[PDB]
Amino acid sequence: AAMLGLMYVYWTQLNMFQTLKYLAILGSVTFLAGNRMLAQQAVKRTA
Amino acid sequence: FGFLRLSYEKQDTLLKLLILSMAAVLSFSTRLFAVLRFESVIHEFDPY
Amino acid sequence: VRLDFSITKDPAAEARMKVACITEQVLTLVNKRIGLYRHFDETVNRYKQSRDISTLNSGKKSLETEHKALTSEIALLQSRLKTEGSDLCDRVSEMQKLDAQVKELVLKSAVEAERLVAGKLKKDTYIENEKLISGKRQELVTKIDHILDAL
Amino acid sequence: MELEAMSRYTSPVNPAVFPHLTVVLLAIGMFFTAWFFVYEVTSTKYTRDIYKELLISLVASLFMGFGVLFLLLWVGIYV
Amino acid sequence: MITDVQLAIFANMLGVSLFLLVVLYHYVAVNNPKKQE
Amino acid sequence: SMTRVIEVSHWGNIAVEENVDLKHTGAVLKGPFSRYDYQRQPDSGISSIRSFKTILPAAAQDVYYRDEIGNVSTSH
Ligand SMILES: *[C@@H]1O[C@H](CO)[C@@H](O[C@@H]2O[C@H](CO)[C@@H](O[C@@H]3O[C@H](CO[C@H]4O[C@H](CO[C@H]5O[C@H](CO)[C@@H](O)[C@H](O)[C@@H]5O)[C@@H](O)[C@H](O[C@H]5O[C@H](CO)[C@@H](O)[C@H](O)[C@@H]5O)[C@@H]4O)[C@@H](O)[C@H](O[C@H]4O[C@H](CO)[C@@H](O)[C@H](O)[C@@H]4O[C@H]4O[C@H](CO)[C@@H](O)[C@H](O)[C@@H]4O)[C@@H]3O)[C@H](O)[C@H]2NC(C)=O)[C@H](O)[C@H]1NC(C)=O
Repeated sequence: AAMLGLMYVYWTQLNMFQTLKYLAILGSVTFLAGNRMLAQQAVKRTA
Repeated sequence: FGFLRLSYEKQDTLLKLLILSMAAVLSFSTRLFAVLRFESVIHEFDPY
Repeated sequence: VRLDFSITKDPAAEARMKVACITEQVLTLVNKRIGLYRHFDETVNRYKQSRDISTLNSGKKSLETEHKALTSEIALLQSRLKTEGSDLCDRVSEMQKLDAQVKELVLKSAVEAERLVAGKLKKDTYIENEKLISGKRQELVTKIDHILDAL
Repeated sequence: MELEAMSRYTSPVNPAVFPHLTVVLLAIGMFFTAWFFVYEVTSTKYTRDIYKELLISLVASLFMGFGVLFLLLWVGIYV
Repeated sequence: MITDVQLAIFANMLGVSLFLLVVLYHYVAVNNPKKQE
Repeated sequence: SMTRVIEVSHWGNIAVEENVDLKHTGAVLKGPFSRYDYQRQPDSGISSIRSFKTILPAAAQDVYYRDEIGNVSTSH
């Protein structure tokens, strides 16, 4: 949700370079959470 | 028999790395003929 | 290399990787078994030069003590290989069957050397009898090598 | 403390030495580096040991890193 | 600095060796039993 | 103007680079410059300066002569 929210903030204030710098950190945390969550869901589905 | 005792998977990977590594070296090196023979300058009209 | 961001595992790949890890371990052990025969052969040469039976006896007991441990370990790993359904499990037992033939042939060489030192066996006869035992032993090793490649 | 009263200095490593050192050091570094990569790719989860990997990597880095410095001096880009 | 004559000989040598090695790779690859397994 | 840069390195070498800006302060040339006349006649442009010689250190090595736009091959 935060990554989608960041788009609006870019619209009003940030530039291209700033938006990417924040986006990289936010994407990394989201990816790690997604990978752990998906593995748990996969085990439940396959049970 | 030293080469034979190595597993085939080792042999294929080792040859693969050696062939590709050399090819990269040749690709870069062959393009230096102009820089050695002449001064290190920009060539042609468009590149400027 | 250590990190893997996987979601769904593949059992077939994991087991296949496991068997390979066992397979190399089996290969090392059998190579040691061949090495043990090499030391025993050297012991036979030492026995002939010195004519001291005690040196050979200690070497023999070491061979059947270390080798038996290797065979038991090979069977134990083979049990795991059979558990995985690997087709090789029969082959490793087959190699052990050949290995027993090599082991007895090595024993036959040892007794022949003992007779030669004692004078029960003539040197002229000994050369041919040793040649036959070594030649069949080499052929058994040749069979083992091909099946080892088959692994 | 004047030039005539005092001594003179030169690099301990003489210029003629530099070509030999660069070749020898780089070759040793290359051999270990190739060994490290081949071992890593061939090795698997159950076949890899951290201790062996660290020893090879450290040795390779040391030999090549010094070799590079001699190469820079031999080329003439003095630090 | 290396002269152009040295560079030309160097280029020829590496290329010839590399191609031969690729031929050798073909030899082992077919010769490989596990490739047919 | 001239800028003299001296760099001393502990590896047995000191490198010196001098940037030189040169202007001819003689009487200003008037009218067109004839290349054909200049080559053909010795007297043409007698005031003009063709070359000058610099006395460098005896130990100087790897001497290089260049300009902003590249090397100059005319120096002997
Ligand atoms: C990037 O730019 C740099 C800088 O420009 C380039 O490097 C430079 O390249 C030039 C190319 O010419 C090199 O020039 C060399 O200069 C020396 C010095 O020349 C002066 O001294 C000479 C010494 O003569 C003494 O003795 C005679 C009697 O024998 C007396 O008369 C003299 O007074 C001296 O005591 C002298 O001969 C020269 O005179 C010549 O020039 C003047 C005008 O300058 C004329 O009036 C004279 O009549 C005469 O023409 C001069 O005063 C020369 O010695 C070199 O000559 C050799 O090399 C020439 C080719 O470069 C060649 O034509 C000559 O025959 C001679 O050949 C040499 O090598 C041959 C083998 O190849 C031998 O057979 C031969 O015996 C001899 O050894 C030369 O002209 C610069 O040195 C060089 N500069 C630096 C800093 O390196 C660089 O290449 C560029 N890079 C590019 C373009 O990629």
